[PDB]
Amino acid sequence: LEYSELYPIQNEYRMMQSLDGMWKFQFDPEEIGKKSGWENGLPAPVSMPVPSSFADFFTDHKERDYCGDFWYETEFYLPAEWRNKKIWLRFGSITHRGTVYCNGMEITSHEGGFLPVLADISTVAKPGQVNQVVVKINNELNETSLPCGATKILNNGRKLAKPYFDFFNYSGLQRSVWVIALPEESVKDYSVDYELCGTDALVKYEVVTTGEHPVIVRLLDAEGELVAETEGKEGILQVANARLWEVRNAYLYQIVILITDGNGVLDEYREKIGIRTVRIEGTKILLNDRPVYLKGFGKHEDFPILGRGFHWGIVKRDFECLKWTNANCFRTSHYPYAEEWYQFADEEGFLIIDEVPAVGMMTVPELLKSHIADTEEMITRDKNHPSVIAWSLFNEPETITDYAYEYFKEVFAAAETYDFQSRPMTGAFEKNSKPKCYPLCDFICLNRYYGWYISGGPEIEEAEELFRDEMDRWKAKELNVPFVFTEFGTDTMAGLHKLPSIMWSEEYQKEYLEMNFRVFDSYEFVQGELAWNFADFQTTEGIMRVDGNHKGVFTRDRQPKAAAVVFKDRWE
Amino acid sequence: LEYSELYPIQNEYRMMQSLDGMWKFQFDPEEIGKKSGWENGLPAPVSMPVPSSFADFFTDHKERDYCGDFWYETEFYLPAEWRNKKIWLRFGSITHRGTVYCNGMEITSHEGGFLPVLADISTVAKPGQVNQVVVKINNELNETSLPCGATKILNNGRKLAKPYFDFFNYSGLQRSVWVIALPEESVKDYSVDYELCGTDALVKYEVVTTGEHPVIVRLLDAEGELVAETEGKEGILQVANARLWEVRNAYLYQIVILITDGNGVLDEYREKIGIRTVRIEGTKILLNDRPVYLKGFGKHEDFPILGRGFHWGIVKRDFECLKWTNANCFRTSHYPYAEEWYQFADEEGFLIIDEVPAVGMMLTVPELLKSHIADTEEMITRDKNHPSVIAWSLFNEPETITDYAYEYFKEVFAAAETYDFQSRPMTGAFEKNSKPELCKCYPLCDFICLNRYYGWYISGGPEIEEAEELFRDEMDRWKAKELNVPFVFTEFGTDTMAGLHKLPSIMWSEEYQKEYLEMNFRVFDSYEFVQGELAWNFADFQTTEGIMRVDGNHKGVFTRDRQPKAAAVVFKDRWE
Ligand SMILES: O=C(O)[C@H]1O[C@@H](O)[C@H](O)[C@@H](O)[C@@H]1O
Ligand SMILES: O=C(O)[C@H]1O[C@@H](O)[C@H](O)[C@@H](O)[C@@H]1O
Repeated sequence: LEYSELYPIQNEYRMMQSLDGMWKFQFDPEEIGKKSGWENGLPAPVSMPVPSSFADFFTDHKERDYCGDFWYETEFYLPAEWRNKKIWLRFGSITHRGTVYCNGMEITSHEGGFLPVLADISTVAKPGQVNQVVVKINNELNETSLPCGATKILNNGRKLAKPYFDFFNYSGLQRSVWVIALPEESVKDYSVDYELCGTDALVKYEVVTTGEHPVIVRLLDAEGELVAETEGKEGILQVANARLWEVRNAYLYQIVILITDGNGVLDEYREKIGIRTVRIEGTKILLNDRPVYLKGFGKHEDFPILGRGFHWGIVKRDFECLKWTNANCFRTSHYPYAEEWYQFADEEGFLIIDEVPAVGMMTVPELLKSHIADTEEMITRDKNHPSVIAWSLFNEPETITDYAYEYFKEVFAAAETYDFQSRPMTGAFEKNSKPKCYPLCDFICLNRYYGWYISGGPEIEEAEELFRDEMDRWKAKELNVPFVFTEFGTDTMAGLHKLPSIMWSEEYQKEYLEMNFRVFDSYEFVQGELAWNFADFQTTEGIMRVDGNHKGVFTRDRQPKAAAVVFKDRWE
Repeated sequence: LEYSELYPIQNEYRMMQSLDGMWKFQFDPEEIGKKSGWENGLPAPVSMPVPSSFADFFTDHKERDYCGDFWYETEFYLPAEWRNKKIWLRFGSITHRGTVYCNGMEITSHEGGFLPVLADISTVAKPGQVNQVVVKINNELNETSLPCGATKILNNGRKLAKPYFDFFNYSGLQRSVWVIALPEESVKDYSVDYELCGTDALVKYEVVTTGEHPVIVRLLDAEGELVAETEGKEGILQVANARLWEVRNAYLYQIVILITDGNGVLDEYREKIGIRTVRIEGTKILLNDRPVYLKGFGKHEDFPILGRGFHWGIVKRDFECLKWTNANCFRTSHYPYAEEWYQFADEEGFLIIDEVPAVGMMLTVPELLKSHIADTEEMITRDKNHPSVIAWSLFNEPETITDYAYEYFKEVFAAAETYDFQSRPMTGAFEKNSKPELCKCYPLCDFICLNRYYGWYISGGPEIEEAEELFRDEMDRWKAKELNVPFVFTEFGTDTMAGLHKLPSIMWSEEYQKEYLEMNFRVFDSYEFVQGELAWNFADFQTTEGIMRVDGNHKGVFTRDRQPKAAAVVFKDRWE
């Protein structure tokens, strides 16, 4: 990559300044902004919070449902002391695609709405003055970028997003924005990989910098004491009596990467990491050489009013709820999340399956290029989190064809080359993939709705029989790999009670889950269960979605339905 | 004040760095933190978002309901270039009271949970190094600080807050936190006041600095063009063809205050202001010499999970809802809000009644008065230069029928008048016990605000026809007093459970909310001196648990998520 994915920090060498707050904002239905000079300032803006999705602020349909080009602007004072630094704008994300301008000059463009965008403004920045940033954003969906969909044009020219996926097309500047300053020679990337040797551990590393000066790498324990030190852009740190990062029992070391010259340090990057190994062995998922059974949820970045807007408060509430259920895992369905989710998982000892936005899939070569780019960016961003134990490279694509296999072979090969740890890779399969892609997977993830979309309600005993039929077929294949159910659930309206239960009632959600557990527990090779979904979340409106998706175990406001205690008791 | 209330800005002379994020946090039930070195770092912290209220993150009762001492900590890197500046920690608020430590040193303490706390760390700050801030906070309620209440001790030593007010005792670091650097001689305060002269306007000003060097004051229009310039710490800016700040049609100039040192500048402060006048004339409220009728709501700082935690997203949604109802006003019931609420009201042309947290007051009175006056001074000093702020509310439903009460509020109002350069209208909200011929305090008020619940707490439901008669009987009594002042209803409403429908209506149904409002409007419109209506409440909000509160207060016209009940349209159509 032509930029660093490293999370920004502040020290003697690196500065950061938050651009979060109220930005200027303007819709551009006629696509006239660039030919009207909007990159020099918006002519009739309204105010827009950053970070946030723009949609749910407005009180009118057309602004909520806006699809097309729209623009952000803000101004910021740059300290004079940032002169002679490399100065970058860093967006947590820009959803879905955009072009970044600074002081009227085009800096960079990015396609993909759920990973950082870095814009080098070194040559146009004005230290000791007010500076301007303007972003042209587009939120249309197509079949050559992720996540896939279409754009419908109403007769009057108005655009409407048509997702091929079951979540609302939130967009805008949904994550934090910084302006940062780096030394002229800086740490650009690093990778760690772990080996356990009795009570000791090895931390294998590589460092990439923007120069040729020597690198020193130090490892500090949780109290800031030096436990290992070596020299070179590649090396091994030896840790005596290592304190391993364990499930729901984290321990974090701090890696410190220094660039030096003859007169001292040029750059210092530091980050918390956790010493842990992940391996698949037969039908077992091994964490630090011991089997672990995954227990948890698919989530979303979704909250009232803010949409997918990042807030630490949502992180905190959601993790308190996760711990209360006795969960140990979540999947970032269906896109990489804000970096802070992973930082916090590291602290709390949660396991993450990190998922690229490969949802709604079927121009194929262009789509593959986008898919691989998102994969590279995700892995480069997230590889050094101890919480990230697996990559999910798709959710319910087509998989019953020869070509599809060639496509995913390239995606998996790309993931392998970018992950220094070569950790387990997978993807979630829909039922259409009836018992050549699953061999690419290190473990198999199944999304199943036996008892909801298949033989629901009065037919639930038939659903159980059908479910067992399918699992008996998988069993007979004797693949000797772990199976994880990455989705299962029922739409459930809080307060809808019925005796006997009906589809959509709280009681049915409980009975459905009990049935699924009976099936899961009947097969040795099942090694995880992630319920769909942690919480009710927004979707496109329609005849099958009653104010979004209600398969949450929690409400959107993060309160438990009856079924929540079912998970709590089972996972205890 | 021993510090500046001015909102922090960043330029060549002033620096700022946000401390918002995940802080360290620890409860201190045994009150041993200061005995055990916690001011140098918490021994077993958990993570806590800032800004936010702490209560609603947890999944257990005892942490949610925690009452007593609790601590926050974070670390930050201070740029070497800040050396020998005046360096301050600035908390949007610390709820309710607290002591700020920096690098192990006690810096300042503050009582009052809804206004900025400034801590001067100039002598202990470590430029070019990592620094530590630790805050000891307490959220107990008592009768010598605002808002008033009690603290109950359960059998086992556990404390429980017992408010004398109808909102949940949210607390913590609920607003943004900054570390800032100021020049050694700086602009500490300024005040503006306006006079309209035909098509022109005068901006009268005063500037307070921490030194004796010359001051220059400039006014820029919305395009940044210079329209006026004057010299001195006191003066008048003459604005030709002034573009007035109008209700729901804002225009903002930028005031620029410079301290100069002959061949250079020592400090610069800039802030957006709006040229507007507000007066009471007979029974009318005049904005820029024209009558305005107030239309809107009492609000709260309240939102799912975040509690009172500040977020621009809540501001944006709430103002879009306000505009959709055709409102022009809200009251900051029952405490000053985060500064950003006023900044945005300035931009959107909304009128604000700014309210000090004087609720629950019904030998400790002398201390209470001191606290009340202090909060009043801080509120007015912080908020006076917002064009949106057109009135101060100095109480909500205290005792008012005794002579002691009159003497108490005389001193509060006198303090408020001393601190407001504009001498804009001062008021307070009266509950019904302050009967027309019993009340002693209304003469202090520039206009009178009434909270009334005829049709809810009095003769509700089947008796609503009686409620209306009782309401007219009281207003007839006020009318006969011929006070020649405007009356504003600052509260009226019914608890309403979204989705509860009944024909015929019942108390708590959406239909009854509509009928109650219609009855109230008929009464309002029968009296010429009524000059405003602020409904209680904009949105459902959290309260203490109890048999009278079904997951908080449901008198919202909007749900807590910010979606309209049936009655929202009633307001929209009437206020159009
Ligand atoms: O229909 C559903 O609830 C779900 O169906 C699954 O196939 C998708 O993976 C998921 O994102 C949907 O929300
Ligand atoms: O009972 C109520 O709903 C309200 O009563 C009024 O007296 C209070 O001023 C207000 O804060 C309460 O919420």
